[PDB]
Amino acid sequence: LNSINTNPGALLALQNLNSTNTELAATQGRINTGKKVANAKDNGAIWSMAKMQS
Amino acid sequence: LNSINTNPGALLALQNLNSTNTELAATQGRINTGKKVANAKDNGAIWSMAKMQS
Amino acid sequence: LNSINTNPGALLALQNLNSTNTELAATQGRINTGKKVANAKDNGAIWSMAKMQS
Amino acid sequence: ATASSLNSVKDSLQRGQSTIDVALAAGDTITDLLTKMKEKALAASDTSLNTASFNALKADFESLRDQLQKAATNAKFNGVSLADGSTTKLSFLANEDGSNFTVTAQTLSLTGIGLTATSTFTDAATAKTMIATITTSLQTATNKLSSLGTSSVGLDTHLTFV
Amino acid sequence: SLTGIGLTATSTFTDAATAKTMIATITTSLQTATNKLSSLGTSSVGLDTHLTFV
Amino acid sequence: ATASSLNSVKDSLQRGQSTIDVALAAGDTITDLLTKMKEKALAASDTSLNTASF
Amino acid sequence: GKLQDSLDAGVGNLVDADLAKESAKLQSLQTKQQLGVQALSIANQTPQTILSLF
Amino acid sequence: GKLQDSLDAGVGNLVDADLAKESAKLQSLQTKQQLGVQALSIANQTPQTILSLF
Repeated sequence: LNSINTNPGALLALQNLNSTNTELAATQGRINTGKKVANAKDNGAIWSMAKMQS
Repeated sequence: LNSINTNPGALLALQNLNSTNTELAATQGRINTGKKVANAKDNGAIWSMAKMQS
Repeated sequence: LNSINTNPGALLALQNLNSTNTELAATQGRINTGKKVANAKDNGAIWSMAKMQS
Repeated sequence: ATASSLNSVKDSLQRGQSTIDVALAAGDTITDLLTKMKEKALAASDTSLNTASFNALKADFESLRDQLQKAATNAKFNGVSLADGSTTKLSFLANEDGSNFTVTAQTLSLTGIGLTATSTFTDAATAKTMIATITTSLQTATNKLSSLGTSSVGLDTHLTFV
Repeated sequence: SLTGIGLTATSTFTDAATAKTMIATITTSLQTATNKLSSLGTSSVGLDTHLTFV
Repeated sequence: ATASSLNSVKDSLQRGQSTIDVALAAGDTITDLLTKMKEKALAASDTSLNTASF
Repeated sequence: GKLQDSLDAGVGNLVDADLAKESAKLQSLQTKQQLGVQALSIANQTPQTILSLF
Repeated sequence: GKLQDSLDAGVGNLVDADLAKESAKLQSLQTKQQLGVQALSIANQTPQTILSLF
């Protein structure tokens, strides 16, 4: 409530900021590679289908 | 009214300050999440609506 | 007059800002569509009469 | 003594808010995995796929199912949990005389959302049925997280009242 | 490794009659390799999700 | 309380606007398909056509 | 595609914050927090004057 | 030749993302991380108000 050793609200704000940062990182990768599923991590079956089709 | 052991008015000011603190915390969380229904703790029904439609 | 809880002027400016935003959105729609009656929402009498003449 | 005893009630209420926060933190992952499994079943339902793409979607579906079971079993806060179904209910302090603040557990394990540990589709018709199966499971999961969030809100309001 | 995808270090074709079978052999090897890579990517995504939850 | 109740009203009006929007987004397809069907029936109204084109 | 765009617009209308209102609410809530802190600092001093009586 | 063209087009439809949507998603995510950093910087300061009480 009134804590000096810890501030939970700042931690929640950090979780929100980290989520926005991961979203912007995925957007940067999607922009620069030109692909929504550039690698197997993005989606396994879809990437395997794209690779076998290629 | 006269008192060294306790002062009710300081307790009332503390309650109002804690209410203002909870208000500012919910507000900054609404700003940094980009949403007014960030989770089920905000309101469960509308959030289940948003999650199902999403 | 002075109050920390409510300032009417911010609300009024926000309403004028929403109004200019809505007019700007309608203008961008008229530009990207190239038509003054892009859809039934814009103007139904001209819309239906034009769809039938076309 | 009646005033001094309320610190334990406050501690129990905020401990309950913490455990429901852990349950919601796991339920986010459970919902995302349910959405991915719904997309996998809905993609496998198409007949146009060859056997290889169908087997790949089946493998990702089983993998996300196991990940959902792991995220469900990992959701606990100092040995107690509202998501794994280990106990029907938790009773938090609310008064000087110790009357409970009930917070019924809402199971989020695969068996608690209707899926089995070995649930999977084997052909396009089974995948088409699995679309509705995963949809109903996602619906009951969102209802359970909403009930947990309402209970956490009641915990917070009762903490302010205490 | 070659042994794990059904190939061997001695794998080759002595004539076109064997190259026609090597076609399907390399196809099956590519299939199992893409499947194993998709499984590795799914495992990495699961590790990232459990990392965020932790 | 009457002011706080209005958020549900605004949410319902937004949901109704979204429903009307999806309805018109379909209705454009119904109108274009109806135009194609009128063109097809009008082309088939000719007596000069052979059985195959009809 | 229009369906998915409409569902995204609807979920956003259900969730997206009135951020322009949130800026004013933030600017007011920080002032209210500072006023509450100063009011508590004044409330703490009220019973301390008793020592002046002795 | 036509079959290889259709196969590359199908691979593109299966893996390539549309870009115009990320063209706005990028700027929105930049504004969103900026608002999140501002909200976190505001959240860091709330505990420190207690020093004024002492």
